[PDB]
Amino acid sequence: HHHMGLSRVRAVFFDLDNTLIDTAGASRRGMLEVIKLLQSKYHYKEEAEIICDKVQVKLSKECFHCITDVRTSHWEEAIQETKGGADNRKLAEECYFLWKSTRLQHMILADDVKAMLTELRKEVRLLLLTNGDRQTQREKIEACACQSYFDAIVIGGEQKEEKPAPSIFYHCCDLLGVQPGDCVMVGDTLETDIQGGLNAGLKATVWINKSGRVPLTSSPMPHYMVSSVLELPALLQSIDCKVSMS
Ligand SMILES: [Cl-]
Ligand code: NA
Repeated sequence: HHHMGLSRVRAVFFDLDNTLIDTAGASRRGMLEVIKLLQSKYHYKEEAEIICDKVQVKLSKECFHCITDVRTSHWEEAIQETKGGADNRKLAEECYFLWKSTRLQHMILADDVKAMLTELRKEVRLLLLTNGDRQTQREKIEACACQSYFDAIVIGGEQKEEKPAPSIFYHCCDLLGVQPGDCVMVGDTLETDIQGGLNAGLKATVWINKSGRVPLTSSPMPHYMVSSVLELPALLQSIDCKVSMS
């Protein structure tokens, strides 16, 4: 009956945010543009940063479920908490849409990532697996124009559950006509991407960790850790050489 053999990767699932695009940095540039607006146009002082930081936290505390309203309100609340006064929706909308336009303008696929994705697609299925609200993620995808690189795109806000729930990963596999055991997840977040891949029994999880710092407490343990998605082909190539029982 049984024998040694190889088992090639058939599909790679990629995060979008902070994996393929610099969401973190694009977002800092947005906040810098809002600070510039508030300081020059509205003569804010160090309050400008306080407000932006407040909104960063508020953003980070959103729950998975009308995003423009929600996000404009973050701004409204943050301005009111800092500056007092009645609600200022027009200033909040100015800030919000400036943060939003700026960050989207700065979301781009690097040329070397384009070339890597193009090359990889010859050999494996590529799927974009991205958590977040449908509108927001779609706007990101359109801004960095990455749709043409992927066999499929799955957005968590369009599904019953998102990462790390294993169901979304099984949906990805079904879309591609592959098994979880054939798929590699690549992403920069332990609690969603990595745990999610572990939950779903994926062939491997690859943690993108630019800094290289590892946590000190219990956490999901990825199979691999790399600085950049550009290190992925070698890993895949090496996975494709691993011997296991038939
Ligand atoms: Cl976001
Ligand atoms: Na991410």
